[PDB]
Amino acid sequence: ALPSLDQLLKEQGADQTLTDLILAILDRCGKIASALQGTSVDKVGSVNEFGDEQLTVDVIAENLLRSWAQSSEGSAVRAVCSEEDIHLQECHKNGEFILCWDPLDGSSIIDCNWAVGSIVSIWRIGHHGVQWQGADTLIQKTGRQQVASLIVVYGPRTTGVVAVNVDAGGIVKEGTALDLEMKDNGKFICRGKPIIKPQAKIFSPANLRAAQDLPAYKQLIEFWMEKRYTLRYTGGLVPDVYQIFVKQQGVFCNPASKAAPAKLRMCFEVLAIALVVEAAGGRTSNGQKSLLDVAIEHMDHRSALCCGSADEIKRMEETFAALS
Amino acid sequence: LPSLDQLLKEQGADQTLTDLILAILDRCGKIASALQGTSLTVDVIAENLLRSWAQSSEGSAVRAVCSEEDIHLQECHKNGEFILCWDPLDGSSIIDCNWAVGSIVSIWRIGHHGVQWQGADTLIQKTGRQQVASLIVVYGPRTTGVVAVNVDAGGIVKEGTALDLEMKDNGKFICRGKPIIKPQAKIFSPANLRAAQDLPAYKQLIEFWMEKRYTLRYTGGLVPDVYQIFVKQQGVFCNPASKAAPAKLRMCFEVLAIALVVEAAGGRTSNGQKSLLDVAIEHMDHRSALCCGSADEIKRMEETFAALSG
Repeated sequence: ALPSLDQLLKEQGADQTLTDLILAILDRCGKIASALQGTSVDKVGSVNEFGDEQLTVDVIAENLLRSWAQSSEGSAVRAVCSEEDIHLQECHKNGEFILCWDPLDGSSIIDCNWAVGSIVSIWRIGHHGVQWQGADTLIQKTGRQQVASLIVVYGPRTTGVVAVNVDAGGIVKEGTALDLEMKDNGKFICRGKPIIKPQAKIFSPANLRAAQDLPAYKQLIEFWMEKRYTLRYTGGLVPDVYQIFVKQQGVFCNPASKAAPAKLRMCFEVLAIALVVEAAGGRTSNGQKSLLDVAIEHMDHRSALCCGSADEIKRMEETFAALS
Repeated sequence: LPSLDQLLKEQGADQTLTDLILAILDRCGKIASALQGTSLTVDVIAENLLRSWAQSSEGSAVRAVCSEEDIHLQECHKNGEFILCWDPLDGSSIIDCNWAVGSIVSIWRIGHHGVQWQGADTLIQKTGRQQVASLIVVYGPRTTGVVAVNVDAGGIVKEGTALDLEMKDNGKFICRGKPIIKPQAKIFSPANLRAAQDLPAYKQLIEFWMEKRYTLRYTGGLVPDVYQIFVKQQGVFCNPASKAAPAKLRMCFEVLAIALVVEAAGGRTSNGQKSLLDVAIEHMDHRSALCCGSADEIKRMEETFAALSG
């Protein structure tokens, strides 16, 4: 859409305060894009929970977002937390927003120079029943209580998706997700409003090993191959779901099995993704319900996530129910 | 740290080949910029950057060129030495998704490895062992690549001579290491997956990789899909041919260049029966299966394709 991103966000119901916050966050993501382009792969000397060597770029990315939140330019931010420190850290006593982010997602593929990304979940005190309660402010909240979310993909260019959720009843309307592109001067524009079609041609099977002790997942994967669906799976969560918006079709799956439990984080990855997906008319599921309606049990809460084309999310639930 | 100029010379390149590689890499730098500041489509912009350079006085060392867009060998400079065959911008089905994409360049040299100028048919019946060099470039958050030089008599590629590259100031690259692809793999990257549906051996190999919990990494972009093998120093990429899903990868523009860099890093390559460096070019549009990476998985693939042939 040719109108400015500022105008489009306001048309989606964001006030100037939320609009400015989103634009400021995107600007920090633009700075992460620059850091990635000029920083070599240099190990810090410590592996993450998956065993992936953390790089200097991960710390730089975290610091770019955290330093901004703590600065006077981030005065609207009450508190933040991240995958590297999951506990709320106060930034500004009079700020309104709580931010939960994954500063640089794709630790197993960043060295390969594959596309990676960032994820930001945005909550607002006094909105959707979210009141400041210190450290446990987000406990028992659901994704439907976020006021906005966004993902940013760092590839040959910088792109992303953002959605606003300001309806008092939490109604998320199809066609409210905004596809973004950063101009090389750092300014973001909106290229369109993606609508994820109910039918899919692409499949993206994450946590593939779970199929070995989860028959339903093994059978869905076999089915997708038998029907000649196109395989597209980079191992980076943000790029793997961003493709669904661009192609306006596709299914991403990351189910949980006894042997291969869910590793995706509710607060730093899943809830943000669920909002942008459902704003584009896609469906999400943990096998039972939408990821906008699953309460946060703890800040480290992990969850399965399947998302994308409605018919495939339904096929997944039906197949998991039938087998068995 | 040693310059790329120094490193290329260490691998056997003379100043002329060194300068050619640096010029090609510089043009790839400009393709990186085109991708960063553009939305003519970028694949057309990339083709034009390489073509215009080759045709200019700056490209005087280039005798002739051809590409995916125009596979016919076209003479640029009568006194040039090199023949270039390139894939300007590869990854058409994923570029819109802002996923990593790449370029591939195969380099031949008149008077070297028995390649003499024969006009349009200069490369007919030539094999990949007759290339003097090749390179791949990956456009992602950074711009990286791999280059190998093949200047020893007989064209028998030495392990540990591939140079992993990273761009700093636009168009200028440094070497980030000399990858050695281990014989054992953890990652599998199954291209042309639909071929498995009428190629039992491929289906069974994929099932095996899944059952043994190999890690799936498959972007759909040829260049990034093979580049990971160099970075991780392990992995297997497969793009086989079946009757219903034939080989689409082009020998002259994709396959031979990749085969040289992989073998220079100690990996193996195969079309199901032999190295892609030993398959004669039958036609400029010649297509071929390509499997490459960790030696043990290439061995597994060849043995399975034989046993489960149907």
